[PDB]
Amino acid sequence: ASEIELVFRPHPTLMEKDDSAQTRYIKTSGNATVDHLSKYLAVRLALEELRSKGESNQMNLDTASEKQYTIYIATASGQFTVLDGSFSLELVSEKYWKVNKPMELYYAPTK
Amino acid sequence: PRLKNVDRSTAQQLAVTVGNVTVIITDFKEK
Repeated sequence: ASEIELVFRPHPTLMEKDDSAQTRYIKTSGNATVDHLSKYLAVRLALEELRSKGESNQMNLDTASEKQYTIYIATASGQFTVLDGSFSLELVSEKYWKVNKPMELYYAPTK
Repeated sequence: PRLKNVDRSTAQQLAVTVGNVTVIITDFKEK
């Protein structure tokens, strides 16, 4: 019932104290783009906020969008490259991941 | 390449649309 699997981790240095910093485990079609993954992070947070204490809620589920998160992938150079929102996951897997394992992506709230 | 540390039964779905393209993103709880 789905395709590429990946682990979303909070960016190792950009995160702040009151940021939601969940590691997430997902699967979706290779044609999903980075913008879909960004929007997913926002929507999932928004859903969790519905039952949160609510001191620094940042999301409204109604308007959550791909603009709320920046997505990165680590490179062999040790660089964390920002992925363009238009990129498909298949493209990212082919051109940036190159490992026979679930893809590892990082995120940071924008910014 | 499948995740190995997740509880598959916890699978939850979100249809995510950007422009005119919708995908289903399924997520899992760590096991």
